Amino acid sequence: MEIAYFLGCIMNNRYPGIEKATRVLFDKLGIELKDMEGASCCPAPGVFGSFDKTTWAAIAARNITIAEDMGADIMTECNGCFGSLFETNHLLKEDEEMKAKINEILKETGREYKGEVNVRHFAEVLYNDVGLDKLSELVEKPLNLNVAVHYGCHFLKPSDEINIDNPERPTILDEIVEVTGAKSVEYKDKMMCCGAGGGVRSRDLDVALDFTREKLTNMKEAGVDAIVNVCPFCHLQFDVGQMEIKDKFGEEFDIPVLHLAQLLGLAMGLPKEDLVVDAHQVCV
Amino acid sequence: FEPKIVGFCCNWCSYGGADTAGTARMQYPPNVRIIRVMCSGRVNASMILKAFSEGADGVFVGGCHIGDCHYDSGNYKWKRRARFIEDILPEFGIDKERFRWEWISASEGEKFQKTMQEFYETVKYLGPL
Amino acid sequence: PKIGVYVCHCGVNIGGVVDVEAVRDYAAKLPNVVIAKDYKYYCSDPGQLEIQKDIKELGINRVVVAACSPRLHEPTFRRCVEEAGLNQFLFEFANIREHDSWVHMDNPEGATEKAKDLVRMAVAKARLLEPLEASKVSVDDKALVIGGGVAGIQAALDLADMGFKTYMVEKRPSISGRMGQLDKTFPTLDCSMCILAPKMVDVGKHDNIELITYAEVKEVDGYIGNFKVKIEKKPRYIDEELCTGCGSCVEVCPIEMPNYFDEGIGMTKAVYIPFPQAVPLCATIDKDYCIECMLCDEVCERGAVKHDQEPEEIEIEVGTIIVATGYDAYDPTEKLEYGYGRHTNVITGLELERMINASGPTDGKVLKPSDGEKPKRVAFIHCVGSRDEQIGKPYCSRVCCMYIMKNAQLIKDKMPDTEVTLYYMDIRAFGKGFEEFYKRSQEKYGIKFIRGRPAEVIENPDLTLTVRSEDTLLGKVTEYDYDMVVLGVGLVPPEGAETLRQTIGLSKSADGFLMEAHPKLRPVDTLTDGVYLAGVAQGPKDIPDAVAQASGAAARAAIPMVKGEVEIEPIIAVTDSDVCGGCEVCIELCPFGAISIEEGHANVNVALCKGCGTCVAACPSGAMDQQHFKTEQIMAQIEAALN
Amino acid sequence: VDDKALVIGGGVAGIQAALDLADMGFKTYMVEKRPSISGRMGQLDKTFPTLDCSMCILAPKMVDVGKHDNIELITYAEVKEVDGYIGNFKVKIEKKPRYIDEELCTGCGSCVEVCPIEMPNYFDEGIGMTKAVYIPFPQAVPLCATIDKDYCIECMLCDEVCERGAVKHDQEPEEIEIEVGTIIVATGYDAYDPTEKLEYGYGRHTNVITGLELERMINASGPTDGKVLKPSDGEKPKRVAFIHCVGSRDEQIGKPYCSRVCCMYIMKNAQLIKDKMPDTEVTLYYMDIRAFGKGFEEFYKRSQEKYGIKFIRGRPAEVIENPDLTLTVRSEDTLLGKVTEYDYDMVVLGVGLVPPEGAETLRQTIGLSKSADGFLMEAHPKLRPVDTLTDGVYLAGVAQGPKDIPDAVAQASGAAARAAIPMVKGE
Amino acid sequence: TLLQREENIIRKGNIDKEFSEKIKAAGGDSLEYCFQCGTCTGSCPSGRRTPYRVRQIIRKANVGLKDEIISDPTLWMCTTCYSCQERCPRKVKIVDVVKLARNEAAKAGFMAPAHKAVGSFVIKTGHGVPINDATMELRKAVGLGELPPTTHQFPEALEEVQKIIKATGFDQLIGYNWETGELE
Ligand SMILES: Cc1cc2nc3c(=O)[nH]c(=O)nc-3n(C[C@H](O)[C@H](O)[C@H](O)COP(=O)(O)OP(=O)(O)OC[C@H]3O[C@@H](n4cnc5c(N)ncnc54)[C@H](O)[C@@H]3O)c2cc1C
Ligand SMILES: Cc1cc2nc3c(=O)[nH]c(=O)nc-3n(C[C@H](O)[C@H](O)[C@H](O)COP(=O)(O)OP(=O)(O)OC[C@H]3O[C@@H](n4cnc5c(N)ncnc54)[C@H](O)[C@@H]3O)c2cc1C
Ligand code: SF4
Ligand code: SF4
Ligand code: SF4
Ligand code: SF4
Ligand code: SF4
Ligand code: SF4
Ligand code: SF4
Ligand code: SF4
Ligand code: SF4
Ligand code: SF4
Ligand code: SF4
Ligand code: FES
Repeated sequence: MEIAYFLGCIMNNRYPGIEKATRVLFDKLGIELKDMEGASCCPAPGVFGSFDKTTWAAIAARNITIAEDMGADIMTECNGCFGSLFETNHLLKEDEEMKAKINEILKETGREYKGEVNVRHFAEVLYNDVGLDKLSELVEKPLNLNVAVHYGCHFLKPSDEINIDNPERPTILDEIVEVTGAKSVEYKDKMMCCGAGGGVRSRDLDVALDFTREKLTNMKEAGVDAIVNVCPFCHLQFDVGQMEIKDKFGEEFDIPVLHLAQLLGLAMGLPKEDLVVDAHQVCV
Repeated sequence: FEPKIVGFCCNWCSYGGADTAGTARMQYPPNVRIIRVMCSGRVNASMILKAFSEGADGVFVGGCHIGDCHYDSGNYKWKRRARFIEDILPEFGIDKERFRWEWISASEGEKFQKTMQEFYETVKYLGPL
Repeated sequence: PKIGVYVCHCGVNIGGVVDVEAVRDYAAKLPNVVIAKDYKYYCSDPGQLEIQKDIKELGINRVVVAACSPRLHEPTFRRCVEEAGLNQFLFEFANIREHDSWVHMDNPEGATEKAKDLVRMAVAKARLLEPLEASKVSVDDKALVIGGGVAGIQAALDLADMGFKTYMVEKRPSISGRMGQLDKTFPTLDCSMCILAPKMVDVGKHDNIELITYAEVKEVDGYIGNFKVKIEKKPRYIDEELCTGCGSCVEVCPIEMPNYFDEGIGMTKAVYIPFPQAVPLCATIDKDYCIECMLCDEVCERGAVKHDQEPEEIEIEVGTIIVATGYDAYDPTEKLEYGYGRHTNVITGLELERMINASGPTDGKVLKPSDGEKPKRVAFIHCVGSRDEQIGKPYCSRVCCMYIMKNAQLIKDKMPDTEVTLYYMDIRAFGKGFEEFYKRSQEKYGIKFIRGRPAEVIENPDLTLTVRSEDTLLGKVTEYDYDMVVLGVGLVPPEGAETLRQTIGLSKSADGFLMEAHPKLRPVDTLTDGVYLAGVAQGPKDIPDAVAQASGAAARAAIPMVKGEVEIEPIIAVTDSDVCGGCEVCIELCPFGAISIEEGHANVNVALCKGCGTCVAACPSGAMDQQHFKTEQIMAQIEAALN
Repeated sequence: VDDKALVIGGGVAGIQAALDLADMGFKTYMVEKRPSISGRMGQLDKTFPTLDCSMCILAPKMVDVGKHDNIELITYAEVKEVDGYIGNFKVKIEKKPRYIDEELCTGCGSCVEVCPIEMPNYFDEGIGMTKAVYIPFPQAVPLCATIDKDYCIECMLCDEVCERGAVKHDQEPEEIEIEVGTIIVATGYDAYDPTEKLEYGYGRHTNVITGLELERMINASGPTDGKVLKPSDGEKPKRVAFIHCVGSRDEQIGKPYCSRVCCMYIMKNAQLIKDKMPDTEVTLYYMDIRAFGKGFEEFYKRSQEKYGIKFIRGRPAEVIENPDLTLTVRSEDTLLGKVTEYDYDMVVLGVGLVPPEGAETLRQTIGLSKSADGFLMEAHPKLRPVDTLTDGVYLAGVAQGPKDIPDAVAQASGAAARAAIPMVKGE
Repeated sequence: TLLQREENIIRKGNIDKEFSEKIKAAGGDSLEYCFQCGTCTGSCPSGRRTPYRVRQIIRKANVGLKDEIISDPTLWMCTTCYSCQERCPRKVKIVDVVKLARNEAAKAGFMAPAHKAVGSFVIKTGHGVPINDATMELRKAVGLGELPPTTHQFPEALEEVQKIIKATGFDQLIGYNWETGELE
């Protein structure tokens, strides 16, 4: 199997360990990751979708046309990038005049959007294409960890279009986490936003940090050992906002932040160097 | 060019659909002429061929939705007859786009209006037979 | 053929678009027409008098009316002609209002030409019409009532008091329906059982009522006055004729199973009596839980225990049917954000009704499911399972507001110190005394109303519940703690509704309930003749509305049974034996098997034939022909439509 | 027990009850105070939630009543005395003088065309005119003319133009005595008069109308030929406001009950205005939207989604007439939490339902008790909705309380059954 | 003084019907059919720590209070978490309405400096979060290239992105100055 590999911005520019773990895991699983040469920001929905819909859609359409020229479906392991690309794909597929406008914009770049590929999430690919049995067969050593799973808002919502899992009480990420031996611990307001989406992190950092602080308080009384996410935008929010909260209000949350790929690599016995925990501001 | 169109509609759903379109005041071209039958199963190829031979430029048949026939299964028989009629008509220079058959429920006035308008446009574009 | 043509102005509904002078003038000049007249309102009494006078004077033997759709007024003009001596089937209808005038307003000239063509087609058909005598069939003076709730009980008692022998089929072991489960009723707060039990006893004692409980209707065949009904009586494993309802078998039984009457919060034995006021007061054994220990067999003194009982098949012949199957309560398990079935102290309105009743499982004490202790804070949530497109329930359940307020008032009455809060979108206190009841909920009992549809219910570690909801009138989010949360679940069609609907052959409305013949003027009739609706079977409503509907259904079903005869339409196939070759390609095309072969010729049974015309269309040689829809008539109409 | 019944009121409820009783084989009298039967249903243009034509479905029933062998129709008459008991009621009725012979009049209308005196038409609810001799509406049953002597000048032109000799200026009131076994009261309702709501300015502001007046105006056969026009200048309003709960749920006027139908017909009339005039802006001021009946919530959603009718949750504080005769509604938007002063070309008051004129006299004549809301009281609020504690007397329709057409029809059929039971038993 | 003659009353002067029609035509059609139940606001996580009220935004959009919406800071408190849209009993596309209102606000000049900085980063490098030296060395240590195969590595891809930005008008919206490569 071959699938186009979209990196985004945060994973490849602040936390390359997630990218390394994903590459190693997908090489082990027998899936070829094809690089989307010349890809750019998806662009992050929070700012670009809020400022100008046409520009956001055009940039996302160019990103999609890269994968269309390679023949493959796009795989992304970021909730924000998945949301942006997936939303642009269904809009253009089910909207001919918008498609014509986007193609008129794209003509100057020597590209044309054809609506020929699908946008897929890393977790969804792991759950469906691979299955839990194959993932279990690859676990070299079970983990002894209590983890708080952060689904992120844009993994499963809007659920009418995505149709991956129930957005109120999902279980997909919990199952993928638990095949590793880690225990997915329930905590209050588990499905709450991290506060980074919609451009809020850069508009009002205090509000986003309040989101993150409420989530961290709930996770801490749940008595968890780590946070598992499938969004580099949530990953960065948690990791950097823990220290920001430490400096601002002095509250000391010392919960490591791990991407699902990093947790799978830990359960698969990958080298400690490949996880690149040095990029994390919260020590793992 | 104003095409001549003849319509056959079952008493229970398609005729009811036309009545619903009328009550809602849904306008459509006046070329069609509706003939009432109790069931679409009453319609056979002889009526369609007679209509085309007498000067009709289009023939419409309306029936209950499959599974909704008042008389249980007449519309199935009509559907078979209609497929055979579409087979037969082109052999004598009559385009099968001049013969339309649809399932219209008694409450589907808007669908009936759209069907009438689109069929009129098609038949007019085809021109005189 | 002397054809008289009557073009209706309908005020300005045809006249305004179509020239009822130019159209009458053409009709007078068309071959075989001996009169052409126009009247403002022909369906009215003066118009029918004009038609009758014309028939009597000019000797018209064919009547053509250019008026609205035949589906509206064909029977009207048919009985008009007869009172003036003509046969009913000599009359023709031209549709120039729904088909011509209301759909071609922007083309008056095209509208008039279409009206001329349609009247020409109508006269062409009328030329070849012939008299057909319609056959009368007797109407059985018996009624079946399906469902033993308040509506069904009312319908059965009304029919039996009017003298008709009535059957009442009830799937539960006892009658009462949902009204027997209620403690009190709004807006009066009177005891529901105290007023329902006498009616149940009346049903159980009536000479004209045959009560068949623990039974279901399996098959329905036939038509109005002539319904054949196959009913399946499930085995009680208790002899109804012998059992006295003492309850010793219940006392000795070792097995415990849920009591359906208590709605999942009450227990009884494998042998049980649903409630003390059951009618018939008889025991029932649920074999899913019976271990065949024979203790009930040994303790019974009447010898009423029958562990070898079998299901029984009953066949009845009735003239009318009244469906009164009621409803089920919405199951809010799918509303995950409210946590029903997951949070311990979240209950439904019907469960609260069972819990507040003195005869309920808790002896009338409102107690928390978690600890057996009275809640100090209670929240009610309105519109659960209703007015929600996220679950495909876009309708109002019409009673949840009032019974929510009633149960809040009852909780305040029993436990005055309790705090009660209601979360509502609209307060629909529309009925008689309902607005006063709504005001009394605040003035007298001090119930708190928050206009806000709750976003979430969160269970805290101590098992209390935080309702997170906006107060839209304060315009602010609130998170309030409560010891108990009650979901105001709506009403849905009962389990097995589709099976019975298909068995009878009825249609359903958009909300899933059974559809009435006309929303405004025939609320209790259906389009199936001889079948009527009563109560929540037709849609959610309160007890007085259901009782009124039951009485109306009784009247409507009594009308034809008093008449004793119905007319059969004669639009049936007829075989020309001299032309028929006995090819038999027509028999299988009749879904009712009306066609057989006698003496090598096709023969149609009038009773079985319904008049679809499929066989006639199938016959190549034309031996088969439908009355009133002959091939020559339709061919003439086709010819006139284009010439 | 006598096998004859008396139905008082010729509305949809009374028509249904009389037809049901007649079809069951009982000889029935119908008494109607107006010259023709139909009630308020005959005045409506369409009906919610289907927007079907009211008259198109009511007229066949009126004709059936008028030509039934088991029904004796006595219009323009009033019940004067009721004596006796169940099965043994002696009823004295007075047929008011039409001054037109019912047996001779064909309702051609020539006398109307020739009459020189203009007078208000009761069927048009104070916004339509007719002559001193009039037929209330074309579908009237009986189709017969009536002369109102409060306006007649005795010019005799009607006598000259009448070919049937049906004009009778010397007619006198007639006394009728009937013996019946059961009585069904179906006297309906009157629309609440909002003149006393001084802040809304009905009767003072030119462009303030009621819902029933709007029904007559929008009716294609109404005084304006179905056109919604400003009373001030006869032009179409570009902005229309609707006010809910006028005369209802208001303790300041002693009306603490819900009228149960004003929400639905307000939404229906807004939809009809939008259908006729798609460019009109329609706003509704409501407290609760009571869309409880079958298909009513969907009707409300359709009002918002398909027609773009605006809903403001707020009971208006005042209606102010501007110098140019436009109307400013001053009301809080409680969901915005702010006071709004919006301008409109027409304001329609969603008036409620009250017992009809002369209700107390008939109630005392029969001897019935009334409920707290002022309507007639039933024997049991739950299990006997159409019975009264007086044996042999039954209630049907809005006589028992506000409700819509299907509820009244069901009540009428149930009352027919309940009255038939004693007559079937015979003792 | 508490006196304020304009902020405490709504008249036709505060209403812009063209704004409502524009939002509805651009994909906010559903806001026409809000019944103001308040489920959205109760579900909103930013609603209980900021003055942001989503239901009131929907109501103002329906009414046509353009100035009250586009100039509102709280409009930017929505994280687009979609909870309200998931729970709306009328199926209103709440997030689409919020984004259309934000687009109008940006066109009106209500843009945060940090959002403009993100846009300028995308213009300059093609990435909302461009790479830094520390991440470059981290990548080289783990065998990833020094630069990811994005607009960082391929100048022609950056040129295509900048052409898209120029064609869509984004440069003008954020006030990006090509000559000096700054914001004005
Ligand atoms: C919690 C709650 C509180 C309420 N409180 C009040 C109140 O205070 N006042 C009030 O006026 N109304 C109240 N109502 C409404 C009231 O319950 C209904 O209006 C009334 O029960 C309807 O009666 P019914 O006979 O139409 O239906 P039901 O009461 O449901 O009776 C239907 C009967 O049909 C039977 N049946 C179903 N299917 C079949 C079948 N296939 N074959 C045979 N029999 C069948 C059922 O078992 C049952 O015996 C309340 C409702 C609820 C849910
Ligand atoms: C503006 C408006 C719009 C409405 N729209 C709808 C709608 O769209 N759909 C719907 O279902 N319902 C609608 N309704 C409600 C509907 O009008 C009533 O449900 C219905 O008219 C009740 O019929 P009724 O026969 O009980 O009473 P009425 O219609 O009032 O008829 C009563 C009859 O009794 C007569 N009468 C009165 N007193 C006496 C007396 N002393 N002696 C003899 N006769 C007497 C009256 O003159 C009249 O003929 C609407 C109501 C209003 C006000
Ligand atoms: S016959 Fe039909 S068209 Fe003529 S007045 Fe009656 S309803 Fe109207
Ligand atoms: S089965 Fe026997 S012991 Fe049991 S209730 Fe009936 S009579 Fe009593
Ligand atoms: S035989 Fe069955 S019902 Fe009887 S006592 Fe034993 S378990 Fe109970
Ligand atoms: S009656 Fe009240 S609680 Fe029940 S569905 Fe209607 S609005 Fe909701
Ligand atoms: S199809 Fe015609 S010829 Fe053949 S058996 Fe039937 S009636 Fe006779
Ligand atoms: S007309 Fe229809 S029902 Fe009648 S015999 Fe033929 S196929 Fe049967
Ligand atoms: S009174 Fe004479 S003129 Fe007047 S409507 Fe009657 S018949 Fe015609
Ligand atoms: S006599 Fe009276 S009713 Fe007749 S025309 Fe003169 S004023 Fe009119
Ligand atoms: S039905 Fe609606 S408008 Fe009429 S009184 Fe009740 S709440 Fe007010
Ligand atoms: S949940 Fe939907 S209907 Fe309710 S206030 Fe929010 S947008 Fe409006
Ligand atoms: S999408 Fe915006 S308005 Fe909706 S819940 Fe999330 S933050 Fe609140
Ligand atoms: S009745 Fe319409 S298809 Fe059979």
